[PDB]
Amino acid sequence: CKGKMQLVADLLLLSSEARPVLFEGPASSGAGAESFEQCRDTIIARTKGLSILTHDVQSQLNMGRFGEAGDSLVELGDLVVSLTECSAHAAYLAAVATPGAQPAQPGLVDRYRVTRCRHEVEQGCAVLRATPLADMTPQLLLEVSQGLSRNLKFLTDACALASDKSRDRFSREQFKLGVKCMSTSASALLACVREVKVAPSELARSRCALFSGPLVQAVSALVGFATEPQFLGRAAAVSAEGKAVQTAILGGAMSVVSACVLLTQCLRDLAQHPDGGAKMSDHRERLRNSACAVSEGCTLLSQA
Amino acid sequence: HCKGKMQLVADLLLLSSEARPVLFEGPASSGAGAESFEQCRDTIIARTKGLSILTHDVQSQLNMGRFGEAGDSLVELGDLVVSLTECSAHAAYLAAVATPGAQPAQPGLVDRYRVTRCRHEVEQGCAVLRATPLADMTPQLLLEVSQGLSRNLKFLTDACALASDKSRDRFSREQFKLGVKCMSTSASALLACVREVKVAPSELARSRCALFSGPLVQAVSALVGFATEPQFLGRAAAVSAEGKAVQTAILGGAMSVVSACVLLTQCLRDLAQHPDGGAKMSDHRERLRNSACAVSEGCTLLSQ
Repeated sequence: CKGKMQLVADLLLLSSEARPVLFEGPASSGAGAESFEQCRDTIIARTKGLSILTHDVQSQLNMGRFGEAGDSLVELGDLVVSLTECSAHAAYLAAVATPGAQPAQPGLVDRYRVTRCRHEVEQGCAVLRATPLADMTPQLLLEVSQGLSRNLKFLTDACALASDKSRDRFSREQFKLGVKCMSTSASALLACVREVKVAPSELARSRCALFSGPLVQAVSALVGFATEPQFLGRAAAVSAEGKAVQTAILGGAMSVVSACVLLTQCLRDLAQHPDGGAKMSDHRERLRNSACAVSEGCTLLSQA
Repeated sequence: HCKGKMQLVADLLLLSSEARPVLFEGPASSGAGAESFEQCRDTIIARTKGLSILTHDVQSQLNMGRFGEAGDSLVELGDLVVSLTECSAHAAYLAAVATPGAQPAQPGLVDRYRVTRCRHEVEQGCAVLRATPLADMTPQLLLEVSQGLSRNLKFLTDACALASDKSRDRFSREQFKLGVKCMSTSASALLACVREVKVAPSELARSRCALFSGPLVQAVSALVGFATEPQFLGRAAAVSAEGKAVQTAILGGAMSVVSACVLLTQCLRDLAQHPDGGAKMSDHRERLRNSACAVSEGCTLLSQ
C-alpha cells in the first residue's frame, strides 16, 4: 500500500517532466484566450497552492500517512502542470507584447495538446498491456477506459475543427477518414475492456492487448497527418528583447519544475526505509528549492 | 530491365508457392469448398499437364532470351502450382476421411488457411507500399496493390460477417462486427492516401501512405487473431493410422512437386545474370526432371 506511493512519485514525475516540451523551442500561445495579467495571477495562485501542497505532502509522509501523501503528490503534479502551461503562455504573451512582434499563427490543430493525447492513449494501452489479470480490477479498467474516452473526445473535436479549417479536398476528407478509423478502433478495444471486466480471463486480457495496436496506430497516423508541415502554421516573429523576456520566464518555470522533480524523487527516496531515513535533509532541501524556484518565477513575471 | 522484371516474379512466385505449404504441415482438414475426390484428382491431372507445358514454355522462353514471356509463364506456373497444392491437400483430406473409422473435421467460424493467406497478403501489400521509392510508385503498381488489398479485405469482411452470424456468443458476435468496421475504415483511410500519391506524387504523400499502413495491418491482425481463438477453431478430422498414412503419401507427393518447382524457380533465377556465359544450364534442366518425377509421385499416391 506504500507501493501505491512509489507509483505516484513516478507517473507524476513523468507527467511533469513531459510538460517541458513547452520550455524548449519557439514561441507560441500555450493556451486558449487569456491575457498576461490574469495568467500571472493564475501562476501566483499555483505557487500558493504549491507551498501548501509541499508542506502537506511533507508532513503527511513524516506522519506515515502514505495514502494521503500520494493524492497530495497527484495534486502537486497537476498543479505544476498547470503552472508550466500558464508560464509558457505568459512567456508568449510577454514576447509578442514587445514592439516589433508579429503574433503566432495557429495550425489546424494544437500540436502540444494532440501530442499529449497521443502520449496518454499510448500510456493507457500500455497500462492495459502490462497489468496482470487479478490486478485488472473493475475500477482500473474503468479509469483506463475513461482516460481513453477523454483523449479520443479531444482528438475527435480537434480533427473536426481541422477538417473544417482545411481548404484542400484530400486533407478535408483524410481528417474524417482518420477520425472514423480512430473511433472504430476505440470501440473495438473498449468492448474488450468491458469483457475482461465482466468476464476476466487470460484470453480476454490478451485480447485487450490484441486490440490495442489498431487504436495506437490509428491515433498515431491521425496525429502524424495532422502535424504535417503545411498544417503547422507559424511561430511568432519577435525581436531579441521578446525572446529574452520569454527565456527568463521559461527559465523560472523550469526552475520550479526541476525543483519539484527533485522533491518527488526525494519523496520516493524515503519510501523504502522511512523509520531509518538516513536521508532526512535531502527531503527538506527541496521545499527550499521549490520555494526559491517559485521566487525566481515570480521575479521574472513582475519585471518583464 | 526486362530480365530485371524477372527477378521479381521468380521470387514472389517462390514465396507465393512456398507459403501455400501451410496445407502440407499439420492435421487433416478440408482444404476446399464442396468437391469430391475423383473430380479433385482430375483437376490435379489437368494441373500437372499444364505444369509440363509451362515448364517447357518458361524453359525455352528463357533460353531464347524472351524474358517478358518467361515472367508471365512463371506467374501462371505459380498460380497453377498453388491450385495443385490446394487440390492435393483437399484430396488428402477426402482420402483420409474415406477411411473406415474416420470422423470428419468440423469447421471453425472462419477458414483458417484463407484468412491466414489474406493477412499475409495485406501485410505484403502494405510492405510494398512502404518499401517502394517514389516514381517507382507507378500508376499501375498502386492500382495493383489497391485491388489486391481490396480483394483480401472483401474476403475478410465476408468471412467475418459469416463468423458473426455463426457465433453463439454475444460478445464474439459483436466483436466480429466491430473488428470489421475497424478494418474497413482503416482500409478506406489508406486507399485515399494511395489515390493521392497516385494523382499528386511526392515524398510527403508516400510517407503518408506508409503512415496510414499501420492501422490496417493492426486491424487485420487483430481481427484475424481474434477469429482464430482456440474456441472458434472447430476440430480437425479424427482418423486411424492408415488414413493418416494415406494423407501423408499425397501430401508428400504434392510437396515433392512444390519443392521441385521452387528449385526450378531458383534455377531460372540463377541464369538471369550471365546467360551468355552460364555453365549451369544443367541445374536448370534438372528441375524439369525433378518436377516431372514429382508429378509422377503425386499421381502415383493418388491412385490408391
